Amino acid sequence: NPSYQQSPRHFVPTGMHSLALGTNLVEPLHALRLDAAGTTQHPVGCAPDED
Amino acid sequence: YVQVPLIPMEAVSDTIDINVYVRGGSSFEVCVPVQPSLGLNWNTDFILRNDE
Amino acid sequence: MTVSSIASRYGLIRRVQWKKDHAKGSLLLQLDADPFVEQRIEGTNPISLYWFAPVGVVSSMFMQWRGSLEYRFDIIASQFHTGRLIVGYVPGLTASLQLQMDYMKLKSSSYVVFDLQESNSFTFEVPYVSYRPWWVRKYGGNYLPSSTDAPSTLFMYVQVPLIPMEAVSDTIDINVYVRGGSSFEVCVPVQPSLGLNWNTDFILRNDE
Amino acid sequence: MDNPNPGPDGEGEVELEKDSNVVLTTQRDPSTSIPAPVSVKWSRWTSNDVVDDYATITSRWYQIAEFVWSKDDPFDKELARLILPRALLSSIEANSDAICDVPNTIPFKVHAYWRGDMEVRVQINSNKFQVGQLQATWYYSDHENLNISSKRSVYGFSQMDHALISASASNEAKLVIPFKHVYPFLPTRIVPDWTTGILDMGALNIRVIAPLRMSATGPTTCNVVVFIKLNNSEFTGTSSGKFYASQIRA
Amino acid sequence: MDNPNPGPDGEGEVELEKDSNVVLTTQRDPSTSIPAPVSVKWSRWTSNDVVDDYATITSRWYQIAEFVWSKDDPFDKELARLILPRALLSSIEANSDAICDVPNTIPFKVHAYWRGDMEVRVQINSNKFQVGQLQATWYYSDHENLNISSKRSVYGFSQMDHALISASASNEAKLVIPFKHVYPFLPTRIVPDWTTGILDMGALNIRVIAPLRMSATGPTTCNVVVFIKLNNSEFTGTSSGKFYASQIRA
Amino acid sequence: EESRNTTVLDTTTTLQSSGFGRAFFGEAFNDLKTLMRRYQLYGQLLLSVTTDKDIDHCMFTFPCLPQGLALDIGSAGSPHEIFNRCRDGIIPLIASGYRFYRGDLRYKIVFPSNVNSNIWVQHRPDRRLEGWSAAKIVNCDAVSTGQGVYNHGYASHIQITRVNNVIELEVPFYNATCYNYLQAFNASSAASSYAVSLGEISVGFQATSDDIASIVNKPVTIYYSIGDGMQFSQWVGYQPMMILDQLPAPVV
Amino acid sequence: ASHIQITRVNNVIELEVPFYNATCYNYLQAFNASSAASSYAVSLGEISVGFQATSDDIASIVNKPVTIYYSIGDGMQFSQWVGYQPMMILDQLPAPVV
Repeated sequence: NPSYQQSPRHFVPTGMHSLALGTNLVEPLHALRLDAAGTTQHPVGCAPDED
Repeated sequence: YVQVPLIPMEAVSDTIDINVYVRGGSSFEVCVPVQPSLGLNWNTDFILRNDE
Repeated sequence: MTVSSIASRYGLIRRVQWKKDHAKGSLLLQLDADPFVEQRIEGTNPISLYWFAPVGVVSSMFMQWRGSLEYRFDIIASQFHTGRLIVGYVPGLTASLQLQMDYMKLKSSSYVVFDLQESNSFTFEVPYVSYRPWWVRKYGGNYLPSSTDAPSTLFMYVQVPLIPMEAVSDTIDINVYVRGGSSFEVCVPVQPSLGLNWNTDFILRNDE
Repeated sequence: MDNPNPGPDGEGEVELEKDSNVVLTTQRDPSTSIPAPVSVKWSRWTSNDVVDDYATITSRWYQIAEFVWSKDDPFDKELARLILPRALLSSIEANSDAICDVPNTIPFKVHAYWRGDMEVRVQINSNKFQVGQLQATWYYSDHENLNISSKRSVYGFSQMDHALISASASNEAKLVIPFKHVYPFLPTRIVPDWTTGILDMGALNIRVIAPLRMSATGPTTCNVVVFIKLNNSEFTGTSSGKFYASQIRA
Repeated sequence: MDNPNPGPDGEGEVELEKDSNVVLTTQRDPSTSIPAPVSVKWSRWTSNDVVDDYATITSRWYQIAEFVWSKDDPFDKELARLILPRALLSSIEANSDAICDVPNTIPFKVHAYWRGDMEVRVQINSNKFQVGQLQATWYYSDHENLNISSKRSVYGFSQMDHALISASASNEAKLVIPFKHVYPFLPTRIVPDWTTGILDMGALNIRVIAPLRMSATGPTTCNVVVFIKLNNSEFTGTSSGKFYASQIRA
Repeated sequence: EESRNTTVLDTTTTLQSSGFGRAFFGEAFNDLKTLMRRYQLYGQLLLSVTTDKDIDHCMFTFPCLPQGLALDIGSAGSPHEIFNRCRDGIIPLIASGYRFYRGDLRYKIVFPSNVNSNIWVQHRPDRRLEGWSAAKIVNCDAVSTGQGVYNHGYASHIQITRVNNVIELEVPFYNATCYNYLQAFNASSAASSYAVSLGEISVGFQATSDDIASIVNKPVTIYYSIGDGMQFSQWVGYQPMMILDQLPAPVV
Repeated sequence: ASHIQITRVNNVIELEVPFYNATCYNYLQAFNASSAASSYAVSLGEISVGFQATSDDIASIVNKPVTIYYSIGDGMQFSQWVGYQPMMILDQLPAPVV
């Protein structure tokens, strides 16, 4: 046990992430998935034809 | 079904038991974890909540 | 500050009166083979204080222990006392089998026969034989279950009785010291089974 | 292929299994079932006493069960719930003599603790015309479980690995049982921290999956004999034989 | 030379003799006497059974005799005629329990024949002021001789090699007895061609050469304890323990 | 033999393996150890104060084991509807199929939010489990032994309810065994009871008897997962199951 | 040296009380104060905790528990080995008989 005696951070709380922002922004969440790196996947016949 | 009926000899029995075992095959796989449809027999007590 | 440096210190735990008129099978001690070897003070307090070896106090803060103990027997004699005594070790005696012992049942287990002629001190290193890699503490907190007796018992009989000369005394004191051996070790830190004598006041909470 | 030429010597090949001074032969290939890999020795961790396996006497085979399996036994039917480190001793005490009378079990009389593997051969002597099937299943620590009284059926022991003893083939059931108990040693006698349930690693239990079937004049009975070897053993805690008490009769 | 500095630890050096789990110590150097060179194994010639020495249990020491040697015992006086492969068993049966209760002697209960050497330590606990002397002598096959009843004196056993146990020095008597019987194995039980005189290799007998001498207020008694090791053994002929009968009481 | 396979009379072609849902859902479900680390409701209790509690007095206790507690449906009038209706969950449904375990457990006890008082949590590995009866959450009565109080040397943690009313734990494998028992437990041997639960966690409030009234009949829910060291060892087949959607509906 | 814990943020203040004695080391058994300067060498100091409440908010403070903990903080070095005193065994203490 080294004692950490340096001064700690000094923030602002906010209750919620941004509702407005949607592009360049890693949005943290609580996934109801079982894998933390899991993302829904699109196989060769489930492919998105329309951008 | 029974394609050709059983032809036992007169010294062996007329009846035969057939055991049927189930295994998930080499290609068997399950995915989404949900509430189990089964419960244990460790406590089989169940309480009916009738409103009477 | 280190368990293997506190437990590696002999603490006096027993004073044994070995006389001339002891026969060739008389029991001198039957103390247990755990670090919680006991010497009670004959005091007038309502709660009795107790002496422990340092291996017992440092082993009382831990749930489990294992390893060899080391008993040093100092047979305080001149070079004109001749005697001989078994210090044996029975692995696995429950309390119902604690009686019906003699030195002949002791010789079937591990034992050590010591010749008191000139050198008058020896260290019997008590083996650790159990079914369990560790061993749960004897006393525990103030909680009457989880109170597990010792893995095994240490005995000390009189193999050949004492033959003193007519100029030396008929009686001999034997001091018995306990040390955690080279293989002694304790693991899980739980509530100590011991309290200090610095405040021996105790308040009974009866509901009357 | 397929050239039957029996003689006075018989037809097939006989395989052996030799131990110290016990050779027991089977015509048929065994249906081996090994519930766990082979156990490590583990006297380093909990024993300073002199430890030695008595492999010239303990690794012999010894009959611990024989029972008639008639056709009157129904489908879901126990035939023998053998508690195998106990059943080696309780079979001897069922022979109305002490443990020290048999070469296989004299270190149980002396030593206090035991850890070792167990070979089990559940041999059958059924006719070729009889039809039926046993299973021999090893359950680790039966009596440390309370819902095993509902598990104890042929549907529940078919899920774990087990041997099958068909009465047509007169099959033999090899069964290699390594030591997996909670504690790495089983005491042979009343030890300070447990007195009840001594030397209980688990239960070999032999249910019926198909009962015996035959004609009206067919051979009704069928004898089954169980042998046990105690091969990779070790005994520790040399103690007096007067602290060993007799096993519970069961 | 000659610098006495005793302490709390005592003065002299203590020598040990460790076996399986038995360590027994002597302050004094032994008076070893070895009547024959060490015997060869000899299971090749007369045994096809599985032969194994149980050296983790049989090579332990075990007390087989203790006796008070008073000054009332005269000059030509037997103190113990121990028949040593028997006395290891008859001491246990003199402790009012069976042979299978002791770790040293369980293969005598099982096996039929025995060949091995025997270590004997005849330890004494006399005072330094007592004056007297024993001799411990091994005679091969005492009871197969009929004029030994006249040989059995201190003049006759001083001629063969023997140990001397002086009561002044509190001396210890090591005694290495290899196997020399007529037949290369001693049966532990009643065997088809001899029933009488079982497991009798010979007699350790402990006569008195000088009685105890002392003052009027000196220590009268003197305890002597005999230990036996069974080191280079081998047991053959695995048999039932129910054919082993108890030894003759003697 | 069990998994022998004499004559595979295969009519099938090759089926494309999805990787246990890796190809479709972006995640594999083959390893059942990582499904066991989803938190399951362990217990559920209403805080019932019986006698006048001191600051040291433990509010409730529970033996800590992956087998699931002795399942409390509840009283015949008021049943706990999850353990009545949704029998046993997942972790003792998988641990029902094994015999031994060696590993740790996690707990994440969730406290009521009406209370504010500081909460201590003891892990007590000394405690033996005397049978499957009273292998459950024990609302503690008046103190007779050291079971009923805060103790010194045992590993503890104090959650401040005012900051966050959830304490998250990692209960280590402090047994002297190779591995512990995993089915239901009848306590045959006297030392076998040292080898079922990892220990015995006791949760207690530091409130006096004036703040003890806001604590009364508030729910405390406990969770658990198996914490990355858990290794269930010996394969033992499952017992008779009960099918849940055949349980009777509460007829009006 | 002081510190002010805000109870509204978190009601626990965590400290590190330094060795500010003019000694080589301090006494560690129970202490009878023979010498008058020996009493400067037992405790590290004397911590005082106080609330900033007036006498109207002092009524919510009354008979609320305050529990203190301690550990030894990585610089603690107990020096001279002295054997233990007579201990008392805890599970021999009497049970509160109903």
